[PDB]
Amino acid sequence: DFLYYATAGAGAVATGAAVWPLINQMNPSADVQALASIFVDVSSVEPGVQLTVKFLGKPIFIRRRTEADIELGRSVQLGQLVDTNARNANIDAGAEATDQNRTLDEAGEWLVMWGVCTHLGCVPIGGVSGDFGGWFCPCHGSHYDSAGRIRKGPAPENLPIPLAKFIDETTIQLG
Amino acid sequence: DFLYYATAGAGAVATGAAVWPLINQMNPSADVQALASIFVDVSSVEPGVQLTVKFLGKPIFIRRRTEADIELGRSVQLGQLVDTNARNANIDAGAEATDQNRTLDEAGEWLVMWGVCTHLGCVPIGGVSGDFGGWFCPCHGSHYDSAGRIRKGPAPENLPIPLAKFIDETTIQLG
Amino acid sequence: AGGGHVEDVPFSFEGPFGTFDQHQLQRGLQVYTEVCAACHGMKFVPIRSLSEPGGPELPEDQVRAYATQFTVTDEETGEDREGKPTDHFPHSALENAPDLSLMAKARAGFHGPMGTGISQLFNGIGGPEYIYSVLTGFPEEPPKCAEGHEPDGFYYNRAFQNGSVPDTCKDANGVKTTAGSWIAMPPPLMDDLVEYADGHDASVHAMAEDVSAFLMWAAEPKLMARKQAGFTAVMFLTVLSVLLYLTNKRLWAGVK
Amino acid sequence: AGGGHVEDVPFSFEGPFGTFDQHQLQRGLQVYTEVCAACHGMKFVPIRSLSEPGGPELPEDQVRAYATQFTVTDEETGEDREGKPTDHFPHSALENAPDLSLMAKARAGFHGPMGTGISQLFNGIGGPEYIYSVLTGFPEEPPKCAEGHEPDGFYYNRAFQNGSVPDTCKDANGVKTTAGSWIAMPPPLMDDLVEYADGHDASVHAMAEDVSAFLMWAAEPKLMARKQAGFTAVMFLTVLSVLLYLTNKRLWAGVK
Amino acid sequence: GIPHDHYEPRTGIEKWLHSRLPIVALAYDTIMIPTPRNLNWMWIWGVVLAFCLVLQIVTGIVLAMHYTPHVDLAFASVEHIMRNVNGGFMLRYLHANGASLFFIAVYLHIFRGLYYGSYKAPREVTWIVGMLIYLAMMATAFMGYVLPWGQMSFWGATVITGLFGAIPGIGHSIQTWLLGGPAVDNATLNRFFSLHYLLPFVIAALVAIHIWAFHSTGNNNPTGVEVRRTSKAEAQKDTVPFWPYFIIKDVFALAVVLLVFFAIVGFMPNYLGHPDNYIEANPLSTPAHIVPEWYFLPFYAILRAFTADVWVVQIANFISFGIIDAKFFGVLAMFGAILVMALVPWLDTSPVRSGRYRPMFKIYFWLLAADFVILTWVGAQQTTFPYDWISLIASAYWFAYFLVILPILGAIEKPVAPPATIEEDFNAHY
Amino acid sequence: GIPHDHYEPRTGIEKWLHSRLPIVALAYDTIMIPTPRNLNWMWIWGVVLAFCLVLQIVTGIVLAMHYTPHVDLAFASVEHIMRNVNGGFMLRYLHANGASLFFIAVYLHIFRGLYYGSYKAPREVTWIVGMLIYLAMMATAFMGYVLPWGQMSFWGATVITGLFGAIPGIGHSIQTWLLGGPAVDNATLNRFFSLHYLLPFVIAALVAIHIWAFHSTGNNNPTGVEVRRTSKAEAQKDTVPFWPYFIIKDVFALAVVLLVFFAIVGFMPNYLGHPDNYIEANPLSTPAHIVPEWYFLPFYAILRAFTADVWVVQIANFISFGIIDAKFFGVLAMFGAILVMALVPWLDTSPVRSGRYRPMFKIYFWLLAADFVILTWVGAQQTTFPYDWISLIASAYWFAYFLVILPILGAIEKPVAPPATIEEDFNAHY
Ligand code: HEC
Ligand code: HEM
Ligand code: HEM
Ligand code: HEM
Ligand code: HEM
Ligand SMILES: CO/C=C(/C(=O)OC)c1ccccc1Oc1cc(Oc2ccccc2C#N)ncn1
Ligand SMILES: CO/C=C(/C(=O)OC)c1ccccc1Oc1cc(Oc2ccccc2C#N)ncn1
Ligand SMILES: CCCCCCCCO[C@@H]1O[C@H](CO)[C@@H](O)[C@H](O)[C@H]1O
Ligand SMILES: CCCCCCCCO[C@@H]1O[C@H](CO)[C@@H](O)[C@H](O)[C@H]1O
Ligand code: FES
Ligand code: FES
Ligand SMILES: [Sr+2]
Ligand SMILES: [Sr+2]
Ligand SMILES: [Sr+2]
Repeated sequence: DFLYYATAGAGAVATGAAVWPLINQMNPSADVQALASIFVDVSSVEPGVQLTVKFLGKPIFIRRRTEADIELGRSVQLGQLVDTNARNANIDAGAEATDQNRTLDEAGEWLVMWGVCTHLGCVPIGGVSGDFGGWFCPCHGSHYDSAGRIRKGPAPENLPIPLAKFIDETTIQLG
Repeated sequence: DFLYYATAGAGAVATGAAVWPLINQMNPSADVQALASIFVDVSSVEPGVQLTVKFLGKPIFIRRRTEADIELGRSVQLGQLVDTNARNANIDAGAEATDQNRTLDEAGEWLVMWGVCTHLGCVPIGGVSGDFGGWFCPCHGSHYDSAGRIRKGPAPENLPIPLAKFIDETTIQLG
Repeated sequence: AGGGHVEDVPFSFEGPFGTFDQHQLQRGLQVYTEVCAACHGMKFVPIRSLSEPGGPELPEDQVRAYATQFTVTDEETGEDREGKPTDHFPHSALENAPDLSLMAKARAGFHGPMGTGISQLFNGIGGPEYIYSVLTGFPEEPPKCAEGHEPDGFYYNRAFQNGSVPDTCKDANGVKTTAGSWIAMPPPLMDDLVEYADGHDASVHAMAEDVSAFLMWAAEPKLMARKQAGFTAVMFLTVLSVLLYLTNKRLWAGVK
Repeated sequence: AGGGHVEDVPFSFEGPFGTFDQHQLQRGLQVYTEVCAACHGMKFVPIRSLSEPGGPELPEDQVRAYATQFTVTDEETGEDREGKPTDHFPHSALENAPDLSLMAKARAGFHGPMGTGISQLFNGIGGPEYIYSVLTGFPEEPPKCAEGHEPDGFYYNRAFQNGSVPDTCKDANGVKTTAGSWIAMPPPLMDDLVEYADGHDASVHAMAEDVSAFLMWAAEPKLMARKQAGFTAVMFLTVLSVLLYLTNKRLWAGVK
Repeated sequence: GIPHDHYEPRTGIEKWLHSRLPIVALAYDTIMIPTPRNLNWMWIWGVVLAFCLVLQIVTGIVLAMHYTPHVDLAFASVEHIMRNVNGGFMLRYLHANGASLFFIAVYLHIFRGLYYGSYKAPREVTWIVGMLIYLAMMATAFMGYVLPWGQMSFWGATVITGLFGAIPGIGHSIQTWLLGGPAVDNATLNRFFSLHYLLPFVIAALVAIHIWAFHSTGNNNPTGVEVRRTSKAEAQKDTVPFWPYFIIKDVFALAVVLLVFFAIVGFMPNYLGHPDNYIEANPLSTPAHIVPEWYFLPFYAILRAFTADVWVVQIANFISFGIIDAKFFGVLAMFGAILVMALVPWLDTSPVRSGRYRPMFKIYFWLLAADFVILTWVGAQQTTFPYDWISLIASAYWFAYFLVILPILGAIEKPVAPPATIEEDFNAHY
Repeated sequence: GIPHDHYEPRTGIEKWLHSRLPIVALAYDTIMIPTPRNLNWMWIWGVVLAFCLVLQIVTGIVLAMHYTPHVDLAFASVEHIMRNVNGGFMLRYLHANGASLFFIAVYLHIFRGLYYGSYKAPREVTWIVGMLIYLAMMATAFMGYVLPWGQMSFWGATVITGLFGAIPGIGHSIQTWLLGGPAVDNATLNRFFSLHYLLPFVIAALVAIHIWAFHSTGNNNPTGVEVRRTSKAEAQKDTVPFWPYFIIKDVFALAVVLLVFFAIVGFMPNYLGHPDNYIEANPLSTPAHIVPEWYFLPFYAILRAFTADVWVVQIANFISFGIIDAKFFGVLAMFGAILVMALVPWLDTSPVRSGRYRPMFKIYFWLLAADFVILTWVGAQQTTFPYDWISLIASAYWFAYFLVILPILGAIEKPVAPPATIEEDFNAHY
């Protein structure tokens, strides 16, 4: 009786061994897995200069805020914002939308966020624009402050912040 | 009896009307039909300058021969050539490989021919090269004269001449 | 967003027996080349189709000379060259100017009544009739609610619906009180901005109609061929249906 | 053409239990970056695979810094930038320099005896062993029949077969009397042209072997993974065959 | 199992062939099956669906000879087909409108089966084989719409693939496996194209079992009274052979249907389409209105009708300890509409066959037919008032018909006496 | 038509299912057919061909989810599969070597049928269905080789498409129609990919008729003595049921075959390949040697064996007034090899079934088997001496076997008495 059962089990194992490669082939390719995260060299990024980087098809803004941009960010109160959520994957989801929580370092010098308007996914124009000294969306007229928070327009939420961290003194690991 | 036959005949006509579009779709597209012939503007082609043009995937050489290139062409006798066939689609296939038959005009000033080595289809280097003042194939070492006739190498035949003619004083219609 | 009003233009190509007016497509081609081409492009239209049947039907030499004005990067060499009929029209020179290859099929002019599709059934999609309403839909002054509050760099248009609106013109729940909205395209047409050879009318309305007719042909070159095929399939299937009817009748006559 | 002679190298990856030597692929990578890259490229090899298993297995930071030396045109922006691991190796800098991504599978080293394929059956295709014979196949002087008739800009090689030959070296019916032919590649390897970190031997023979092994991995990164899969399929099918044999015997025992 | 006459080989070529491969016999017994002679015009849609499947495969294969499944080339290859391929503009519109003809046919084919009780025994297997064909059809057309790679192609695929992320726990893995990446991209277009080629062949196999199914039990009729199979002299009174009586009746009706279909393709081929699909795929620009094609609208309405503030949704989220959020509820309700429709043999407890002799059922059926149109209409409307309530009343009645009304009706229905035979009903008309 | 026992529904689910759709009955009667009990190991190749067709379709569909049929992307998408897709390197080699496994199987399947006279009556229809499968296989594999778009892909397609130009008069139109242009280009790659997807499904349909064919007449055996069909008690002595006796025997032999095939794919997957196909398609550089894969070599040798100076070729060009040039003769001779092999039921006039009991035929058969290997070998050789003569003697003997030797042998053969029954031969061996 062992023989007629071992032959069936060995065939079922062989069937399963042949089916699983046919499923796993549809999982993300080795090149898609390699774009899960990227590394940016911010060695030559002075204050005030914006650095746009492609990630998962869409652009990410990496702006080194100046002395004036940080002042307007920390001056806004929590009641003046349309969306009080920070929209950051690093810290908890329940964190408030304070300027100290919208940056990676305690100094609030580096601002990393998705360059994707939450209204319908357009790319806002940077370099100090709009009516709040931040970003302006030309698709429908969404105004953002220097911290990247919605203040006027059809955009419901703030720009999300990806999982970012400084791996060393002059390199940021996005995702 | 006509009705049961007209109904069958009308159905067969409808089937045939539906089948022929399913065949003709595989004929060359409208963009391939437009490349059946091309027009070259030879308004700024001085003697001695070569003009390479793409046609049917392969290149065609259009060199305006100089006073020296035409002299070597008409000096070669018919017995000195390896291939005595002109390989021209305009004139008859039985025409001899004389220098007067390798050009479109009676003056023998314009030489139009396929820039495709008959050995295995490489592109010979132009601009007066080889051991005969013509073209040299770097793939295996096939030497051509100023008239485009094989004189030394694995190439069996001469370079074919396409269907070309002067539509006006400064335009050639290939094909 | 939603669907506003548009001017129903009696285009020649509309209806079952509708066909493009050859001279009209030629005029719109001139208006495209001299006005719209400055910002827009037609990346999908081959230049050689200007001599195709059922269209402008220019001689091939004119299209050959027309194609030379464009600068084209050769797909193989990489160096620029004069354009051939084999090349497509260039991309839009201006970034946010959408391509106009399929604009006459990418926008609907008629909607409603109540999402029931009764209007498009009897009026069509309204693509070429909506483009006419955008060009000729630039009024002199903005609405009253928008005086002194227009967004900088935009212009009011009656037909355009997918544009921003100032807060002064929105209602209590975000909906706009204006017919249209603010479009980023400046008014491109001016009276007699183009000089036609035969002295045809070149008013803004006449040019917007002709260029709309041309833009229809750019989206569908094979409009006239399709309607001949549609008419022919109806004739074959009408006869075959009538013969199959009588055959079904006589065949069931030996039962009923 | 045909198939000449080649040096049979005892590569480690050959045989059923063959695996790439990790240190050797690192040396061949150094020889590629410092010699072959000047003319050749690997348009199909991703740079990130230098840290993939079954290969050189470098740390990702070295590969990240290695990729920066290449200049790459961004697929989206169009402006040049420093290369990432996500990018492939550059194209061949020299036009007529063939790409080396798949060279170790695009050339056969062993043929015959009489077009019967018995040699390749026991010796393999001979790709990485043929490259070794081309690099080390540049003699001091040409053959005797070719003295004073070399084509300018070409160099004689013992292993290379698909090159031109002067008429002085051909027989009565076009066949060449030389072992190889004239290749457009100058002799790229010179003694001690590369200084390895661990002071390994850098002779012309040692470099040609290491770069050949590297070029095999470039054509098939998944060589080691395949042989484990091949070994595994043999184990399942060998056991299942033995069980199916005895099952067929007992099942047919009630007939015979 | 109706008494007919076997096939007899006649000529010499037929005797030579029947003794090796009786394919001429299988063609005779199949094309000479006794069919009831009282069939009305609602029995034509099987042949129209048969024509549709051939049309989609033929034009489908042709369009694949010129289409390139790649994001950089897909949209252009389709305009290459429209502009340059000989008659390619007609072949697309035949393939595009052909899906609408293919999908309007099943709904008349299906609502035929719902009225006349063709799903009730012994015809359960024909229904289940039918339902599987219905699933392969929708999955096929869905993946086909991705191939032009316009705005609706990209964003339609982005919404529907996101619904699989809403499954508890395993939802993210199934979405990643489907998409082949974090979002709809080229790997999605590349695999969707292959499966768009495959499933029509799978559908072709199911139609063979579908046709083997109703040939085994016999065709239903408007009365619901089965054919008499006690004597050949009786069956001949209830039935006529398929060939030539119903072959010509179906081929006639097909000619009339195509006379309309070609007029659509010939004069309004874009009426049933979305203009946004002539806009290239833009991942950084959501359209103003993401509308599926009309044949998917009623399932789109059921999805969006169950928002997070619906009372039934809030009850489920509380009971399930947060597992069933508002989105996953809409997913179950969207596919649940199919399941209750598949289980309708085991939910209709009435022993009466046709709905012609069920007075109370006849009311609820025609409300279902109207309810289907309403679901198809609100699917294109916004989530604002009053459309949020119209879809909620409409989505409710869909499940009430199958899960509540039909089981209850079997107990309280007061039917009407059907005819004694099909012969009675056929002679009552003539 | 062998006496067996009908299927009886056993459990309750089986009676519920058999009275609606007898699919469990068609599965029982099929898998319990009386098969002769003297079948040797040459009756396994039918099942090996069945496994191969599934392998090529399964791995075929997977590879299509990652391949791009475009000249600029085809070669790269295949190396994308090799380098990045999970297990894509194994799936390609399974698809590539699988075609070789698929083609070595038919030749053993076929040369089995030539020896044992399985082509002679009543099995003519099984043969013709077999031959059509053979054409779809070759047309399928040819178009599949174009898809990587290497050197051999491009130039192999350039030679074969040129043979259609050699047809008198209409040759240029068929070549233009095939290529979709003046030469092999992207339109050729685009349509060949579509038909490469289609024909494997068409092959699957032909295998259904193929299996319906020999089930009608019954399986041949090494003796050629048909099963006795006068009583159930007699058939049981000549035969055993398919399940489990020959299922386990064939599945056993399949495991041994795959044990070899996976070792090839696992350790020498490129032995059966051309290295030039790892070189991108170069229209401006012809390879030194354009070699088809091994399973096409014998037809390639017959093509090149008929040069313009062959005496038979010169006679044809003279008789036909120049219509049949040297090129068109090679085309006819290349496809003519298939035709004479298809007509072998009507060219073998011997009334004896198996070749086991035909002494003089047994010599000419094994010379054909050697002749097939020689044609496969010279197909890769040059046209120079002596290979021009070796292929010409080999091409000559191929037609002599079917057109001359086999008809003549039917009259002059002196056969040997076969056994009285299958029972005698089965006990004669053991
Ligand atoms: C730059 C000076 C322009 C010229 C001249 C013309 N167009 Fe244009 N157009 C331009 C922009 C920047 C935009 C985008 C507007 C926006 O708000 O996004 C457009 C848009 C259009 C459209 C699309 C309208 C829509 O509903 O999306 C159309 C149909 C259009 N433009 C037509 C058009 C024609 C016919 C022109 C020549 C007569 C023309 N435009 C000129 C920029 C510019
Ligand atoms: C391409 C798809 C289909 C084809 C080709 C097809 C074909 C047919 C045909 C030819 C018939 C014979 C009688 C008739 O014409 O009505 C039939 C009957 C039937 N079909 Fe379909 N059909 C398809 C889809 C479906 C679907 C989606 C369903 C249900 C979900 C279904 C359920 C039925 C039922 C219940 C019957 C009645 C059978 C009987 O009366 O015995 N079919 N079909
Ligand atoms: C059998 C049922 C089928 C259905 C319901 C169906 C449905 C669809 C739909 C809705 C589209 C979108 C058309 C558009 O809007 O442009 C499409 C496109 C397409 N289909 Fe199919 N299809 C079927 C069969 C096939 C088959 C068998 C093939 C095999 C090659 C195929 C190949 C294609 C291709 C290449 C496209 C893109 C080109 C185009 O859109 O015209 N289809 N299909
Ligand atoms: C996909 C390809 C094929 C498959 C799957 C297939 C399948 C089969 C199977 C399973 C059998 C019965 C078992 C056996 O004979 O080993 C069989 C028998 C046979 N096949 Fe095929 N076959 C194929 C191709 C062919 C070809 C190419 C030919 C001839 C040119 C052919 C002619 C025959 C013959 C003559 C028989 C014997 C019939 C009998 O004994 O009654 N088959 N085939
Ligand atoms: C009778 C069945 C089949 C045969 C004989 C066959 C044969 C072949 C062969 C010999 C190749 C060349 C392999 C290479 O050069 O790497 C190939 C390539 C290919 N085939 Fe098939 N094939 C079959 C079924 C299928 C099916 C059903 C599909 C699609 C669903 C398919 C898709 C492909 C693709 C995408 C390629 C190119 C990628 C590759 O070369 O691996 N094949 N085929
Ligand atoms: C690729 O998206 C295609 C769409 C389409 O309608 O194709 C014809 C589509 C477009 C926009 C939005 C969604 C779209 O897809 C779909 C698909 C769909 O399929 C189903 C049908 C019944 C039940 C469940 C589903 C799902 N999912 N139901 C609704 N919309
Ligand atoms: C795309 O070319 C594919 C080839 C191949 O062998 O694929 C497996 C091929 C390659 C190089 C040269 C020719 C090639 O194709 C073929 C195809 C072929 O098919 C036939 C088989 C029998 C009879 C006639 C033909 C033809 N034609 N017979 C010989 N060579
Ligand atoms: C519902 C089926 C009616 C038969 C088809 C007639 C459709 C005619 O419809 C007309 O077609 C014209 C052709 O371009 C369009 O221009 C018009 O806008 C549309 O109204
Ligand atoms: C005919 C059955 C063959 C069984 C498998 C034999 C495998 C030995 O074959 C060898 O495999 C080595 C694996 O690296 C390769 O290096 C050699 O090139 C190959 O010839
Ligand atoms: S898309 Fe950014 S505001 Fe409308
Ligand atoms: S290819 Fe031109 S000479 Fe060899
Ligand atoms: Sr109008
Ligand atoms: Sr070795
Ligand atoms: Sr509430």
